[PDB]
Amino acid sequence: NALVATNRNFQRASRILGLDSKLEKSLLIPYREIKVECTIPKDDGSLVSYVGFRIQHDNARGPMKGGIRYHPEVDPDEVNALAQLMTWKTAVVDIPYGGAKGGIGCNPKDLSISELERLTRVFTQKIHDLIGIHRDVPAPDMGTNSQTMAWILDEYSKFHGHSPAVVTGKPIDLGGSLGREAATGLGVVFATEALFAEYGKSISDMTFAIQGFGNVGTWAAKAIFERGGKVVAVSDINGAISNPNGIDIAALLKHKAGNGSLKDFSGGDAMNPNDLLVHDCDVLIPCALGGVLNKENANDVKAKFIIEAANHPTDPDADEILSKKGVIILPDVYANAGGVTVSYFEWVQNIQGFMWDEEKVNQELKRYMTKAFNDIKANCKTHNCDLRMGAFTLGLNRVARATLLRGWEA
Amino acid sequence: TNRNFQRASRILGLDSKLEKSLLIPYREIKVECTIPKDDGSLVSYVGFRIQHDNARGPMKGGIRYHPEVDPDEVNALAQLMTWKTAVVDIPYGGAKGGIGCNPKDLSISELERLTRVFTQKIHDLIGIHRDVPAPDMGTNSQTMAWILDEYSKFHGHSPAVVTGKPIDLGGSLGREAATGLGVVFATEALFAEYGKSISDMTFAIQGFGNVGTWAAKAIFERGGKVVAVSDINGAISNPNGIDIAALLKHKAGNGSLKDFSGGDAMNPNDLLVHDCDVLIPCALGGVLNKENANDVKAKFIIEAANHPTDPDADEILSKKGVIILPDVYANAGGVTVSYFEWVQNIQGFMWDEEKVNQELKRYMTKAFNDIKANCKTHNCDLRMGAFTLGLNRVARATLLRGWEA
Amino acid sequence: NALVATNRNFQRASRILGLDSKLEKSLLIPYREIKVECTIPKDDGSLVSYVGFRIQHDNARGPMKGGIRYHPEVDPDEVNALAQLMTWKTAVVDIPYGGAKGGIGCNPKDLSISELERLTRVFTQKIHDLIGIHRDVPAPDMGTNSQTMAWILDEYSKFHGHSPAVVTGKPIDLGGSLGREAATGLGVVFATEALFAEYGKSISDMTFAIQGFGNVGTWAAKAIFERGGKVVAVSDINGAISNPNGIDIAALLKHKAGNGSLKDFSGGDAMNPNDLLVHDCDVLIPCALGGVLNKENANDVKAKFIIEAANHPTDPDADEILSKKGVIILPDVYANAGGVTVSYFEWVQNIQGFMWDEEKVNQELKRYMTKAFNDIKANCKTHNCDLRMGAFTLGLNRVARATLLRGWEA
Amino acid sequence: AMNALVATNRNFQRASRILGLDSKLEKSLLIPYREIKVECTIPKDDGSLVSYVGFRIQHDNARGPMKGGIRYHPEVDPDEVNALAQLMTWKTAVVDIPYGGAKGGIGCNPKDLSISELERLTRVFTQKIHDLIGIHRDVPAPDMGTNSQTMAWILDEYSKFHGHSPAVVTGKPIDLGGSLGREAATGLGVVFATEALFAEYGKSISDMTFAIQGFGNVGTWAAKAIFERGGKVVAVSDINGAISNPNGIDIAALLKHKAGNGSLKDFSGGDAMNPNDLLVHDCDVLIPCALGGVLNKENANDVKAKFIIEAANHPTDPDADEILSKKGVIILPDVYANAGGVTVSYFEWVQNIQGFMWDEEKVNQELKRYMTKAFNDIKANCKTHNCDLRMGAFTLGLNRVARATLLRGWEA
Ligand SMILES: NC(=O)c1ccc[n+]([C@@H]2O[C@H](COP(=O)([O-])OP(=O)(O)OC[C@H]3O[C@@H](n4cnc5c(N)ncnc54)[C@H](O)[C@@H]3O)[C@@H](O)[C@H]2O)c1
Ligand SMILES: NC(=O)c1ccc[n+]([C@@H]2O[C@H](COP(=O)([O-])OP(=O)(O)OC[C@H]3O[C@@H](n4cnc5c(N)ncnc54)[C@H](O)[C@@H]3O)[C@@H](O)[C@H]2O)c1
Ligand SMILES: NC(=O)c1ccc[n+]([C@@H]2O[C@H](COP(=O)([O-])OP(=O)(O)OC[C@H]3O[C@@H](n4cnc5c(N)ncnc54)[C@H](O)[C@@H]3O)[C@@H](O)[C@H]2O)c1
Ligand SMILES: NC(=O)c1ccc[n+]([C@@H]2O[C@H](COP(=O)([O-])OP(=O)(O)OC[C@H]3O[C@@H](n4cnc5c(N)ncnc54)[C@H](O)[C@@H]3O)[C@@H](O)[C@H]2O)c1
Ligand SMILES: O=C(O)c1cccc(C(=O)O)n1
Ligand code: NA
Ligand code: NA
Ligand code: NA
Ligand code: NA
Ligand code: NA
Ligand code: NA
Repeated sequence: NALVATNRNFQRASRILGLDSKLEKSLLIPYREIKVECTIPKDDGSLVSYVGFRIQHDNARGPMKGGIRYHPEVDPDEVNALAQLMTWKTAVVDIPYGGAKGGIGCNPKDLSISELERLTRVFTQKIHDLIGIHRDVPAPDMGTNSQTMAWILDEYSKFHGHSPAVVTGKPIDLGGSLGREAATGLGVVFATEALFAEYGKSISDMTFAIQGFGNVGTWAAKAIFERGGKVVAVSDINGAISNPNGIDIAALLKHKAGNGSLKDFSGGDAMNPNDLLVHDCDVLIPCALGGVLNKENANDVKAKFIIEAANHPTDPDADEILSKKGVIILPDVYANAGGVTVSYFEWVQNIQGFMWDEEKVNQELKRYMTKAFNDIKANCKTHNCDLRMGAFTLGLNRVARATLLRGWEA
Repeated sequence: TNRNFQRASRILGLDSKLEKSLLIPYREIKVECTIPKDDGSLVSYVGFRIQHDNARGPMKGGIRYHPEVDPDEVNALAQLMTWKTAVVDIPYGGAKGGIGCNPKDLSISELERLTRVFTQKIHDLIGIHRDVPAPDMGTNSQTMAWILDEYSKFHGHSPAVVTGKPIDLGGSLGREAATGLGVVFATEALFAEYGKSISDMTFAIQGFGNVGTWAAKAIFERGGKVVAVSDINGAISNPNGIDIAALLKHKAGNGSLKDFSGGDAMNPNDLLVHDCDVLIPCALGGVLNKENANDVKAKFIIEAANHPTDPDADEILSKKGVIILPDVYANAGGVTVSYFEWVQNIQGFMWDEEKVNQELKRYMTKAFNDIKANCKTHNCDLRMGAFTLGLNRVARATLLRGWEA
Repeated sequence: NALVATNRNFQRASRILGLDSKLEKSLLIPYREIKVECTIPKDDGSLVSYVGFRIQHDNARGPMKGGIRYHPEVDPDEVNALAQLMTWKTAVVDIPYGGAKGGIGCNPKDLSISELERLTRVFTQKIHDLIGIHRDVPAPDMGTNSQTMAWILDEYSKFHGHSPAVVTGKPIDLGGSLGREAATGLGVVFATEALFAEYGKSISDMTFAIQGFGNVGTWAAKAIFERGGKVVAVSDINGAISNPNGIDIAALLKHKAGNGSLKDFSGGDAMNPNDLLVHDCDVLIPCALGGVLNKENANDVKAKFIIEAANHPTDPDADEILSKKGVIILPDVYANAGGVTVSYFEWVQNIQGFMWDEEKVNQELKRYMTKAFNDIKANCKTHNCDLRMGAFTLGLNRVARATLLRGWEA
Repeated sequence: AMNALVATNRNFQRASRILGLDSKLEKSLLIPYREIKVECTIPKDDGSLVSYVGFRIQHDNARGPMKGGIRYHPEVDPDEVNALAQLMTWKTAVVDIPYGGAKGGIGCNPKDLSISELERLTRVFTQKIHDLIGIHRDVPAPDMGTNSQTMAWILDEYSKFHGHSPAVVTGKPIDLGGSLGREAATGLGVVFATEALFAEYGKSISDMTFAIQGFGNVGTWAAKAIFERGGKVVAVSDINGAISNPNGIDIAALLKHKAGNGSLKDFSGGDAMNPNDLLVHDCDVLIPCALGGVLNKENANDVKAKFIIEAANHPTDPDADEILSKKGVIILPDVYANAGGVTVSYFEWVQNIQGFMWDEEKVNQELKRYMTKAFNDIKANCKTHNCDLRMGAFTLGLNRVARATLLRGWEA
């Protein structure tokens, strides 16, 4: 479905732009695909052999960027589609990168921490010439973390010198940026703020229902709460909580960190999490799974705004139903781009040799998200299209323009 | 097919974990190759390189410009080059690459631009001591000149980066004849073990192209009797020996084989089953199948073509009494002389053709001796002696390099 | 000494932290030691041969950094201690460097300016592949100066292109930073302000005695005076002056620029310099020699605060005595760090391709000095220790953390 | 014993005075081009950390890329590595191969480390010096405590940083571009050099009895080559014990015993002897093949051999030289007699650079050619300066380095 949704959005946007068929063919072909043998000794000395890989989709706008997944199931169509989508997404928010996606076909549950280190270092040895601060910047993904990136940094720097900017998502001690925890949820709020200004409204005039309460939902709920927004309902995997007068989100957060489930929180009524998406509210924010809005519940959605924080929460069936009802849907490719934008800031700070304080990180995040919204809005006017297509046409057109300007002669 | 590797793996008793590593390629690469056509419209192709193993040296192998690309065939071919270089003890591993395109669709200016863009996209992955490409289906010495010229912009003047070059740009002498002459060097060595010489024998030769012409020529000069030669149009037969010098002369005059008066035209389907001591398939593979294997008058088959001998015949032959010099060794004269080209280039100083053929004879002779010894150690036929030898050298090189990071 | 002080502080700090002994062993082994032949023709054509050297102690937190000494008496134990100290010091103030120290065993008085240039250039030819903008960044030291740095820059750049960030201490015209002359004395005053903020106090109306009146003391006294502080005593090697109402420091500096003697200044009374450290004041700032506070005068100190600007002005006996008297000692490794901090800023400005104005240098210096004090203070609470151990444990732990995150597999 | 660098510098001073070298040129030639000490920290097999310091001393490169081995031995320290690196500079000039001198090592006991720990240590050391070595820069090789397997690991790790580079190290396995003849080269060169010396007396290896200290790469192949030429090897020692037979030890049987993990003291074809008595054994020829400084003022007067062939580097210190000279003992110096190894290393490097290997007949033919030329040059130098063999070789090599240094010049 990453392939499904990305191909649907690409093909719609290509038709709106009237992209030349042969240019389109080139844009769908990855710059480079790499597979390398990664063999290490286990702690007891016996050999294990894996295949590492990196799909480098496009670099017309700058170095490639994307996660390293340590996971046993590798679908090449999915890896390829997510690298492509990162190319479009970086273009939507105007950060100077293209897309890439990589990983190792392994199960890290079966590897000791020393084996995981050796594996990471060997993988880095096999691809050091194909990545680089100005070439391809890896990041964490499923099965990898900031410790993984520290090992890439350390091994890479043997081949090319000290190079903090070669990976993002590093530990603070090795050049990681401040503000990364909050970046995605705070970015969702920044985007929502720019959207509501088009109506001369602000966060404080609105009620909100939030599906999911993890990294994205907690910080979004917090940033909404601090700006006057009333969060009337919140769900997660195990329950849901409701209050028409707004939930005290600071109290809810502290009830969470104390290991208290949503349903048995005092400042609200327990509700059925299956009712959250059709809950009475102005604004619905899916922050959990994709595919949650479809033909079966779209007609019962009450919000007038849907802020797509999760990946692909709205099926096309529901997209069309919801637009007809006049529902305004801020698309995922834009709305959840706070995380990737701050990872750009990490790279900048490393390149600059000089880290930013958190206030500057968040001022630049606000500036980037607001400008992207204005650019999306201007594209909707140009093409008389919805926000989702305003975004994809914006990102696709920037990649096409950069590609056409670079040209093709040898 | 993995049959030969699997057979040899079990003779050697290769460790399962080592075997798994040896089958995973070092690196597989695919790159976009987009060029403007002569009319400025774009065309996009995918170039690729499978770099199987470099335990024993830089990788080596052809670049195919051909539309049908099957990744499993490309991988098998890169792997076979790793074993084959090890059989004749030249310091390379195996690779194979290409561009999925039909060169007949492209002008020569378009093919040059495509070759140069491909080189631009892989220049950091190849190199004199990393991976050395060569011609293959759809490419030739002009293709290699373009790669050399473009690669040298990135890394300086680097003649050794490709083989099969034009002579004017560092190509070696002796390349035409290398494979067919190497076939005759290999069989001279084989027959030595039984106290016989080329002159002592009669030869039937299937095919009369780059391999067949040179093989028959070199046999004729060593006193062998060539009594039957096949090709596509016709065939000729003379049971006391064809005058090859004249048979070639007659080919230079667009002359067909049947029209050769120095013998009697025969049915080309009646060559593999012609009466002779030695049969040398030099045209197609899969010519010796189960049914037609019984109808074989020769006691020696020198495998010049690739896989001329179906695996059915391998069982039979041995029963019928036939000694099979296997293709992986017997036709390796061509790859051996491509190593010599590389050597001459990095030495900055070309050899004369006498030296090329001296070294070719030395390399083929030692490889046969190394193969025969292995056969005694493991007590196997010539095909497995060779495959065990090549696999074992790659395994040994890999084990000596080690596994720690 | 400077070797025994560093050893004693490293040792005490390592035991507060509980550093594993194998980790400690690694940390005290330098990354790399270099000795190179440096042979030049003298102006008359005859040869002279010297040994140049560079100890590169640690790079877990970033490129190495440190001075180049042209001096005949080379003690390897001292050079090594000074490289290690720089590793701890840069960590105390969160600058992204490790420590190094180098030099040439020569006497610059014996050498003409053209001989010194050729020697500098040959030394650069012999070590250029071992240093670098992201590898090891030299600086002036005893027997060298900004002109020496210009020659290193010029010769290095023949091998690597224009590389202004490869050395600090450069001439302004070749990328040197503004603000370097005031940096250490101003940094002392920023550090003092951060300390007194913890008591709800500002410098104004507090009284200061200052031992030494050179680069550090003059700028410290000026920065104090401009902030309303009362500088009631100043001494140097030739005399001392006092005024209980506060010396007009502007006038005193004007007097000293006319080569006037401290004891002769008209806006005060001559005093015996031996009575400075025991003068009646709120704040004592040793800005001259080390070891000036020992067991046989520590009991007669009357200040409540000591701001260590000189290297090791307080021996361990005095430390002991003054703690038991209730005296608060801001330690040298932190308090005089403004000079090393501004040399970091020079490197930043060079990397960024754009020099800062002086207001910006001083704003970032105040930010770095304040944040470092806040981190030290917090460390004192964590480990229940004094400011000196709070600073050393802070720097040593940052190096250890970075080393452990980087890991040990090859 | 005497400090190895004090000893070697004394020999350097004496040779400089024979040559009348300019004082400022002498001072420059003494000082090494580059000395490097690096931290080498690895996890052990159980995961715990151990830290060593590694050394690469690059003494002089006027005559070409620098050259010398890597020693893994507990006594490796800066003085020992500096002494060895300087001797490499003189020795490469003696045989006139286009190299300068370097040496490296790690203070460790390989006996105490597993094979995977030795591979990790070797790989980390290579990570720490890869930027200092190179085909045309500095070319290592195996010394005490290392072998061709160690070199394979250096080759493999180095090639990650600079691409496949067979000629970056010599002493490689044959499977990875090593030269036929290299493993046997130092022992065979010792025999070529000894035959040249004994011929000046009309004598042959078969006229002599031999005692050998050390039974590693040098001692084994030296014993084998002597044995195959009819020499009577009457005593052999190593670190664990020693064996003696006045009628001559069957060296082929001793090597088979060694191959089977047997100890010298247990070999049935001889009598166990105290290794501490090897150097004063009654023999015609003493060949030290182990550590340096082992002939000193404390035992030199008790040497009974009439010839000493220095297969080890710097086994005889200057005090012992004087004592032995007054006893009428002739010493074939390390800088000539043991140069077969670095000479065949040169051939290995040449073969790698040429991408085309030689057969063993050619290797050994060129080795004998180089050793013959050098002995004749040494003889001439002894006559010119009326000096002993050590100074004949030392001044030969020192003079060649000086000439090359003067040609290259001093401006920046
Ligand atoms: N594309 C991007 O760059 C990007 C960035 C960040 C997050 N996201 C998307 O945001 C979503 C959440 O990410 P996250 O980091 O917050 O995850 P997380 O794991 O931190 O939190 C997920 C939350 O969703 C809840 N949840 C899971 N299944 C649920 C269900 N069926 N009903 C209700 N609640 C459910 C969990 O209990 C938890 O509260 C995902 O779609 C993720 O892919 C996208
Ligand atoms: N593995 C290697 O490195 C290697 C090297 C060189 C050649 N070869 C093999 O050698 C064989 C021939 O190569 P070549 O260079 O001589 O080819 P070529 O194209 O120069 O000539 C091939 C000849 O085969 C003959 N021929 C073709 N179809 C025939 C048919 N149906 N019946 C009888 N004869 C027929 C004709 O004489 C034709 O000219 C092929 O199998 C090739 O793969 C292998
Ligand atoms: N570690 C660092 O990064 C760093 C940075 C700068 C300075 N420092 C320390 O600060 C000290 C002072 O530095 P500076 O640059 O101002 O030196 P400076 O040479 O500019 O001035 C030294 C001053 O001390 C006075 N003085 C010397 N001996 C004296 C004595 N016995 N009694 C009284 N006054 C005496 C001199 O007359 C002069 O006023 C340095 O020596 C060093 O200890 C440390
Ligand atoms: N390997 C070469 O090519 C080469 C070349 C020229 C010179 N050398 C010199 O030869 C000497 C030996 O080198 P190697 O390669 O044979 O080393 P190795 O590690 O292969 O063997 C050294 C031998 O010395 C023995 N030994 C160690 N300490 C001893 C002691 N105290 N008493 C007696 N025996 C002892 C060991 O047990 C072993 O038998 C060294 O001086 C070395 O520098 C080596
Ligand atoms: O091949 C070499 O470089 C080498 C190796 C070990 C010792 C020596 C030596 O001491 O000459 N030279
Ligand atoms: Na593309
Ligand atoms: Na283990
Ligand atoms: Na493999
Ligand atoms: Na260290
Ligand atoms: Na002059
Ligand atoms: Na020197």
